[PDB]
Amino acid sequence: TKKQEDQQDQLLKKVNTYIKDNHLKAQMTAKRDERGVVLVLQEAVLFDTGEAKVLKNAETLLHQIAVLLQTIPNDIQVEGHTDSRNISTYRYPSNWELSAARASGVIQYFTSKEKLPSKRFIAVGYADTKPVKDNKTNEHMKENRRVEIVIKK
Amino acid sequence: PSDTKKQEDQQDQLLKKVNTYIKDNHLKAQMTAKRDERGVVLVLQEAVLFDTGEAKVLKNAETLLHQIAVLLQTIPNDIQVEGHTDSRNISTYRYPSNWELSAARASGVIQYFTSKEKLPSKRFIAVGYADTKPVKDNKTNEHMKENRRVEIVIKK
Repeated sequence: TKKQEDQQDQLLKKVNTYIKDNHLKAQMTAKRDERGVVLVLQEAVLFDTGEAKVLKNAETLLHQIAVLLQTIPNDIQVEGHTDSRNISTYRYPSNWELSAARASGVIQYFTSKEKLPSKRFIAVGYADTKPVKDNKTNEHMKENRRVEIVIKK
Repeated sequence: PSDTKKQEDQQDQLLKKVNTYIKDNHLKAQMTAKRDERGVVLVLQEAVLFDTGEAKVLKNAETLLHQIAVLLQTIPNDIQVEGHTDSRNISTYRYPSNWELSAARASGVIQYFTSKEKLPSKRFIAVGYADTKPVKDNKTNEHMKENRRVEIVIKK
């Protein structure tokens, strides 16, 4: 356990150096928690509101993330999170479906376009069950709309 | 030493209760149960829940899902619903890939549980595995059929 704090710090340092070197600080942030090292991407850099298709302009960002993931062996868990708003549609009848569609759409890009191996990935949808703070203000809901790319321990 | 055995014995009792529930309610043709390192797992082949390539829960399945919700109501565990496909690459306009179909199927089950059966949202996690976790492999049509499934994981 004492040596796995060192390797988690090494990885977080490597990810933060990659973000610096590639000038990605406005598009993503990285952190460390019990899951491992986590890249957080706000909804606006990947999708339109209430949609789960990866925007053409997000492809460069996901490519740069793929380049990083290609150099490490860890399994990758992509989590989708929504705010608590009801923006239901025919394609996404609830936040469960929307959050799971966003996670799986990111993974579809990583595996089908960037050719990272499917076996490294798990798609996870949390709907609105894991807010950053809450959904009591517009700013709090906006930060709840995110994808988290978890570089698993 | 007795702690490993204690936890494993408790998991044995949980699986026994689930199997007895399946038996007593005459559900053997629709679902099976097993356990592994994740916990105790209910397995539902896709045809008891969905039509082919779709993630809309069938009206037929509402009775089965209600009986499962009654079971889930009696235990406190977190519930992880996993969607699985076989390895055959099919797309569609709404589900461009097995990743999206598998996650939409897990999501659709949870949405039924939380909207229609009123189980609390915070108990659930939706998981999509595409074809990465076969029951055994994809070497035969019958193995591919059993791979198209939803697993409801009663987490440890």
